[PDB]
Amino acid sequence: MLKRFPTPILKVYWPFFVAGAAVYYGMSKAADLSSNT
Amino acid sequence: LTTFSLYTIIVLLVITSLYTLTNNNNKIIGSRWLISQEAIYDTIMNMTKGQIGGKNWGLYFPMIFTLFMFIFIANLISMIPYSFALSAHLVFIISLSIVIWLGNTILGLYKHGWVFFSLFVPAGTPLPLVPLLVIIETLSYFARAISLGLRLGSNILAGHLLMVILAGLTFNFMLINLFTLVFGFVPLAMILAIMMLEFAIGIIQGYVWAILTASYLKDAVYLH
Amino acid sequence: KLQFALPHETLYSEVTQVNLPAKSGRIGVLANHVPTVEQLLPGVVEVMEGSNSKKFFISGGFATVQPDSQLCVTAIEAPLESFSENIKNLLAEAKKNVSSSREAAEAAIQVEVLENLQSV
Amino acid sequence: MPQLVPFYFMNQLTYGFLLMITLLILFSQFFLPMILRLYVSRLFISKL
Amino acid sequence: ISYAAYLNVAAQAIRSTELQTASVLNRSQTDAFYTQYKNASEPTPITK
Amino acid sequence: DESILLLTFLGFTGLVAKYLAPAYKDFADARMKKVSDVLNASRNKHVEAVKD
Amino acid sequence: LQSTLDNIQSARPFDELTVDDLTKIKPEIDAKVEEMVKKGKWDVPGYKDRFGNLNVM
Amino acid sequence: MQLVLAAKYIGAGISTIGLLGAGIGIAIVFAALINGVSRNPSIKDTVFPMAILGFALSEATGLFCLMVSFLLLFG
Amino acid sequence: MQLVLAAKYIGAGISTIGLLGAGIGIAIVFAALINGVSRNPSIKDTVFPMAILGFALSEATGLFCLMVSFLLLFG
Amino acid sequence: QLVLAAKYIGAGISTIGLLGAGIGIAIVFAALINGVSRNPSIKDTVFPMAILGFALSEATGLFCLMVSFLLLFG
Amino acid sequence: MQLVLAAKYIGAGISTIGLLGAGIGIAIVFAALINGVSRNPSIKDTVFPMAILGFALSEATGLFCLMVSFLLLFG
Amino acid sequence: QLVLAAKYIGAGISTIGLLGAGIGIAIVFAALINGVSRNPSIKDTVFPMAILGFALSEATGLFCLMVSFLLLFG
Amino acid sequence: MQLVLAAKYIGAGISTIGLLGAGIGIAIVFAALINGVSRNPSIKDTVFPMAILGFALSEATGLFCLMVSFLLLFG
Repeated sequence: MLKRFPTPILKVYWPFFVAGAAVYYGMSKAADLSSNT
Repeated sequence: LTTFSLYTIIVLLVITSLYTLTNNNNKIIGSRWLISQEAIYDTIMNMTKGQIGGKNWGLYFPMIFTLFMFIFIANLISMIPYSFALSAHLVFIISLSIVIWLGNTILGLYKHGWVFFSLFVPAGTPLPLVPLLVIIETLSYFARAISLGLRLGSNILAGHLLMVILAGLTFNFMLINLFTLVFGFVPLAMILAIMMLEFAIGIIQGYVWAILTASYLKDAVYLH
Repeated sequence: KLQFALPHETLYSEVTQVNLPAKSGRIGVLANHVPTVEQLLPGVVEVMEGSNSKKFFISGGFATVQPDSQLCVTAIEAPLESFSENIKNLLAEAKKNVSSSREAAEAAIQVEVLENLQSV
Repeated sequence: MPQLVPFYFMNQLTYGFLLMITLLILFSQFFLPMILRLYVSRLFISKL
Repeated sequence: ISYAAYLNVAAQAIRSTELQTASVLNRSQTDAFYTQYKNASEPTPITK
Repeated sequence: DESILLLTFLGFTGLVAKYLAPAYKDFADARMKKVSDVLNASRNKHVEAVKD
Repeated sequence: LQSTLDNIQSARPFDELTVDDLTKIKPEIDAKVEEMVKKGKWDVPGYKDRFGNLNVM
Repeated sequence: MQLVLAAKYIGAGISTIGLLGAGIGIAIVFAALINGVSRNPSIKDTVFPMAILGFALSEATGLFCLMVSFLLLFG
Repeated sequence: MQLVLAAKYIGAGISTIGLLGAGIGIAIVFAALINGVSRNPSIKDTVFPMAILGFALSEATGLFCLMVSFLLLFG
Repeated sequence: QLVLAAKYIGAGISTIGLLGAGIGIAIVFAALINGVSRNPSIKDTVFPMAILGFALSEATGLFCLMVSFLLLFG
Repeated sequence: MQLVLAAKYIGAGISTIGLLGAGIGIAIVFAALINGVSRNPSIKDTVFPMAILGFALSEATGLFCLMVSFLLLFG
Repeated sequence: QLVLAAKYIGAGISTIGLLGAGIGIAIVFAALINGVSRNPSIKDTVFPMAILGFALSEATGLFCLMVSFLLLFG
Repeated sequence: MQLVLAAKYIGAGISTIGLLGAGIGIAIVFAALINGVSRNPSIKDTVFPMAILGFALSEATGLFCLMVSFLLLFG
């Protein structure tokens, strides 16, 4: 059934991915401030 | 055991089955289940060919499609009368929305320099009120940041919580004897009407998600 | 009770439903309806007497529900199925006509009529 | 509400983003071109 | 634009399906000339 | 509490089996036919050309 | 041409037929699909002008 | 606590006010249906599912108020 | 004691405000009916069921409101 | 006494509910006039509609009014 | 202290009033759609995206309001 | 404390202001749909202006909301 | 003291109510712009600057209200 067709969406979707890494770090710090429960 | 993690896996397993076990022999006439996934594909093909309609409409069609299917399936999973929060874990949906907003702002900046901010002067208008219309254009630009996530999150969470609260009341309603359950069908019918509605408001929210983040992407991709 | 007429013909006529595209949007008339005068625009029209339906493509005219339930329809020339590939050839001409240009209004109207026929 | 204040935010968010990325790649490379394959094949047969 | 000119053109445009008969074409084609007058002094007959 | 919620879901699936499973059968059927008719028509079409 | 009639006689696709057999006999199928996947397009015009377009909208 | 419990019951009543907007909303969708159908006749087959949808969506905003009301009232 | 009883009597009153909306709503559906039927008298036989549906639903928003009023009024 | 106070204040609040019905009645009568003035002869059908519309509009207010009385009197 | 908890639940009730406007708003967009469709039934496919946009955008202000309510209630 | 209670009350009252913006947005879109159904074709000119009008109607509501957060946190 | 500090915050909250009228207001001007332009196709050259004036003026009542809200909150 399935067939892999490469999608070079890496350079296309580069600003989306950049926001994700920043938020990964930022939600950690927000979590750290709340985990001092 | 992390319930949220387990139901995210369950969503993944549902989606794999929809293009495999749904499909039955790579039919050229179309498998009965797989006919659904033709129609969804086409009404979103013609929607994002409509909405952004570039030469890269389809280049952002997978992104708009996995936001469709994620919300479409996770608003079946959240509808099970014995299942745990996903979208009602608001933090995943709102975080994802803010991420998409930041990835739009960055895309607009990347593609159109610092004259990306020329987007926020809306129209030719008298020069003494040109700066005002930048302040309350930029304000509206990151209102899209939280609006997109919070719309879906609130609807799914509130619906399930409403049903559960009415179910709990009907527990104490049925703790008044069966003669009250002569003419006592109406609160059950109210939860039923809501149960029909909660799938609906999730697919409508999924469509609203995917049409609005095509419109925002129209703004971000096409400067004016 | 319909009165549908044209100069050369007094086509069809009682007439149960008439469905019209007018400067009032689209209107359906069944029995007594309010006595109005409406400018008929170029139209795709269905006329039903019972469930039997006669289908007309219409050049615009005037429509008037009369206070006596006489639906006076006056038109110039028309059926939609008799009228209907040469319309695609005429479409190329009208686009060309818009290219050159009262001539502007003519060419614009031709494009409008072409669209309207193309709809059915 | 306790359900909207865990501290397991990053635990959740990691597994959550793993499901998203999986579906994105999965759609984009696998399942989307297989639907378009049906379309193009149907048209190629339609032509033939 | 003028209403009766609008309807006229619409009828004329309608005189162009492929099955069309001469009488239709004649009902929406005329080569007449309106002999413009004044007062006596008559501006020349211009094609209607 | 949650058994009431299951009664509502059970009612929901009852409505679905009345209306939707035959409707979706009809929908699926409709598409299956349309695709098939185009395909079999096209097969006929080239055969005419062969004979010509 | 007799053989051509015979070849249509011995196969009349009309229910199913794997798209893999169609790819194997016409790798152009997979080529056009791939070029579309690469372009960021998903319109097949004849699947719209001689097949439906399944949209409620 | 007598104050806090009283505050719940008062706050519940306040949320109940919101229902007025939804009530008017339902009528507005149906008013459009009646006007449109009276004009055209025949449009109704397409339009009737849309009219139900319009009622439901207006109602849904109402239900969000209703869950806050019930959260205080019952809960 | 006094606090709970007070909260009930105040909260009931507050709830009653929501009910006004449904009253206006009902009138809007009926208005559309009259105007519509004026425009085409023979649309009436189809439209009268539809109208009653719109009325009932507008009223229904009122029923839920009034229930909450009585729950606060009479426990 | 706080409980008695709550009754009299509470009664006032409930009185607000009636306003919607008063408006409602006006809207029905306005529609009657619009329909009648446009058609003339729709009237014989429309007259039972108008009375009905009055009654239903009034009724929602009436529910408010009885709640006002119940709190007022006790 | 009791005052704080009281204020949380009272404040929750108060905020909920803001939602009513959006509930009317949704209905208004659908009313326009219904009238537009009856006056031209072929407008629908271009209009359907704009209609959905209007539903969401109208709703959004109400959900911001509701979120403040949830900040008080849950928070 | 009374001050802590007071910020919770003040935040609640400010939130109601959003109501007007929600109505506002619907009024722009209603006119958009009506205009386009009249013309079949006004939309191209109208749509940029309409998005401006929506934004502005919404913006007023956001002023209410921003006061709510300034109260609640501050 | 505590009551006065409270009254500053509370007074600000109450003040914020006036803004709602401007929210509706800007929209009525833009709606009329759309309606006018849909009637003429061509009123717009006069009407667009005229409409921007109408927006600015309608917005202003909300802004006066907002100013008072800030004076109460911060002051």
